[PDB]
Amino acid sequence: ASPSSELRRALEANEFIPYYQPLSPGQGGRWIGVEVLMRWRHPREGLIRPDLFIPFAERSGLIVPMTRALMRQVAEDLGGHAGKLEPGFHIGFNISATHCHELALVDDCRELLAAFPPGHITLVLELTERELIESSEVTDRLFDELHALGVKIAIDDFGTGHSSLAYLRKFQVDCLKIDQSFVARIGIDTLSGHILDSIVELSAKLDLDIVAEGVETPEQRDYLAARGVDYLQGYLIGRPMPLESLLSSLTVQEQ
Repeated sequence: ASPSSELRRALEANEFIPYYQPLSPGQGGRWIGVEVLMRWRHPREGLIRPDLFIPFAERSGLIVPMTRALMRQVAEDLGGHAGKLEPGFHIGFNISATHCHELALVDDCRELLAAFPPGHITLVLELTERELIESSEVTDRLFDELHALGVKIAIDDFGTGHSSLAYLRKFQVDCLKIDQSFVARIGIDTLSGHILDSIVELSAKLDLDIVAEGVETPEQRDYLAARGVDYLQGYLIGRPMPLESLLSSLTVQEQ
């Protein structure tokens, strides 16, 4: 048995499915976007979450075709339902380091955007700080071309001092993620609060949007809103859901 060939078989069989996790405004109201998460609907094992297979897919060299198929599925799922998405609706993907080392990502982005009316959605790609520090002329050109399409870049796993500020400024990143681990310690740990404030401070300095992850309680939501955090996701807003469930909820909010 070859794990690599099994991943290829699964991709051919359309077993990698988009799940959609809603994003809510910090101050509440109708969803302003979704973050797309790749699940494996395995016929024997059931539904497998991406942390259990994406790292291996990256090692195998298959992550880019998998992400491409995901982006194509999203276009087919949502391109016909623009009337249920308020103009400017965010669609987010986690992009692998290898995908950032190639210019094909620009074509992949252009294609997804063409499935919606012009300007109707905002595509958001989520990267790590490593992709900015370990950058080349290819990176410069990629981000430039993505930005000209109207694509936004969100960064996780970043430092908040002057060193990190230089990278974020050079590449004109658009958003910062607050990791769930910080959100979970709201009201429990003073240091975590100080870290969270440092992230908010860096965002203010560079005029970045902030997305907070793992928002599970009204306390957490209110704490984050008080600091002007733009977007929230987590159990309080909703778990990642299949298309059928997303369309049902969007129909309701369209009210």
